[PDB]
Amino acid sequence: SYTNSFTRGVYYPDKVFRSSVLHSTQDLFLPFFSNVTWFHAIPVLPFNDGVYFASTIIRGWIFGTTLDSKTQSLLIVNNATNVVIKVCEFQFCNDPFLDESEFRVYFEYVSQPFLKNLREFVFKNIDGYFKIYSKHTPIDLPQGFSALEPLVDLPIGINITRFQTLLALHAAAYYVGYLQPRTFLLKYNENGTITDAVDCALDPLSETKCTLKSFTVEKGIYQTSNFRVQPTESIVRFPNITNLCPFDEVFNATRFASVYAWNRKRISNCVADYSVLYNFAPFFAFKCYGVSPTKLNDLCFTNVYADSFVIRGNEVSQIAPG
Amino acid sequence: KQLSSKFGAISSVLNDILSRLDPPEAEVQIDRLITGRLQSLQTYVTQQL
Amino acid sequence: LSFELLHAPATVCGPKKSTNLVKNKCVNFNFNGLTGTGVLTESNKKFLPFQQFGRDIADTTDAVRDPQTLEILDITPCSFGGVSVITPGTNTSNQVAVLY
Amino acid sequence: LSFELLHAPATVCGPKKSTNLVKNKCVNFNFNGLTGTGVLTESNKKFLPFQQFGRDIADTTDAVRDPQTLEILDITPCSFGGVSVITPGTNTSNQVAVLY
Amino acid sequence: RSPIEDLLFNKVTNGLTVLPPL
Repeated sequence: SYTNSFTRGVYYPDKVFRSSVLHSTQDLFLPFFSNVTWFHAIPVLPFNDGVYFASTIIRGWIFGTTLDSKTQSLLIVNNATNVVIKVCEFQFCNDPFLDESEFRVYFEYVSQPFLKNLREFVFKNIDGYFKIYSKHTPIDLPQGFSALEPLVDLPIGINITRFQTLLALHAAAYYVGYLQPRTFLLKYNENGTITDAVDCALDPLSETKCTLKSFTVEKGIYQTSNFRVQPTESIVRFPNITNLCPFDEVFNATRFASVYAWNRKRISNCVADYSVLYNFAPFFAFKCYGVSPTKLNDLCFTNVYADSFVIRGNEVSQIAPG
Repeated sequence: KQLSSKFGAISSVLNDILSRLDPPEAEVQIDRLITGRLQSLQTYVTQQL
Repeated sequence: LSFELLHAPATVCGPKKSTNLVKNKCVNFNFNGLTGTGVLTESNKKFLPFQQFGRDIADTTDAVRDPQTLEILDITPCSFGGVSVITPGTNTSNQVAVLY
Repeated sequence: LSFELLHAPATVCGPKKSTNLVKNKCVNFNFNGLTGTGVLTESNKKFLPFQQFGRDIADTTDAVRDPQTLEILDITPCSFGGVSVITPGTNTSNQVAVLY
Repeated sequence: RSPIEDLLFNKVTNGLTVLPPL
């Protein structure tokens, strides 16, 4: 079952305040007019960006990377008294559920509970942090616009890969949305509240509003962006040559030369194989100028020059441009 | 014709630079190329105006 | 390891799998480390049997001889331009016109 | 004492000192890492509990809320402006007038 | 001021310093 989200999913990007001005931010925001995975189960969802949650009873959130004791994982349990946030290498069941005095699932942080109204929760994971956004708006999603006030931050530092939600045992339904990186345009009110927003990659009226930084636009002609057609595939073509360039001869040798009479080996008309460099010996410094010492398998060029000599330890840094 | 100028960088072809060099160094190389081409564009805009 | 990127036929680099050509569906490509964005097609240009790649006025790439089979290929950027929105006033209507 | 760096976001920071309040006099203040120069005046604005500091059209700091007390403080820079001299010819007189 | 010029005037609405006109 699928359900389209009309206009919800707007949260404050930072703690900065603005009054009756228009500001444009580039963060992981929820695009308008997009389907969300509405569920009526009584599974598990992979995560890339956005654990945007909305439901109308339910409690509990499970995070982590592999949901085992091998790595760290996050646990959230809410009840009528407080909220516990415990991070450890805690083992999780495949379909855990609560009862409300026993734990049937098998640093701390205690704050206020997060409690017909509509509970909307937006989660984010960037810069090694964990931002929580929540707003309870009383009332299919209702027709209206409201902001998502932020909450306290939980510094963890681990990655998050796949999450799972709990069930309440006394059953309910909830919305799950995903975020994409794009640019929005928020309008702060005179008191510092978000009352309206317009997109920038939607219907080109919204793109004109994005590029003009205004809501009301007069008639005329406006240039917003380019019309560069996005590529559909990648085409790479290389010559039918496979000769395995003599890099073993310039590395695995008994004696190369001295430093006053260094040799000059010329290697050409073959294809390089730079994966054998790390398989020979651990490197000392391996700093590089001009070229990446990681992306040496995509560019192509000609007429290398290889010179070999020996340096007495402390003057390797002298082997450098100038 | 200002596109073929190296602007003191490694090479004029931008895609080869971006496919040859790690971002850290590529940061200063792209910085040099942007400031050179931006100076050229500013001169062109001033002359056109 | 001394490298150079002079305007010369390129020889030495790492292995990547070749991909079949496309026509009239413009993508981003790469040949002899001369990667870029554009579509390829057969060309009427004739090459003397010592040249590998051609050029044009803007000192860019126009023709590449693929060493797979000794034939002539064309390098051309595909359809591009600026997009403009032909719209009335905000408190008049909502539908807009898109001009390329 | 063993230290590990370049592996986790920094959270064990050293102690930071604090100073006394100032009013109606521009100083080189520093509020929770936000530095600047300006006076400290009583503000008539109203904030939200998650807001730290305000801003304006000109992308400059205008209102700063101290963490010690819930009341907010406005920021207005020092009285700056050009200085001009009003003088007659040196062959005629010698006196000058100062214009701000 | 004349009514026409008054109506026209009413219709028409760091480190940076703007000097006042003479």
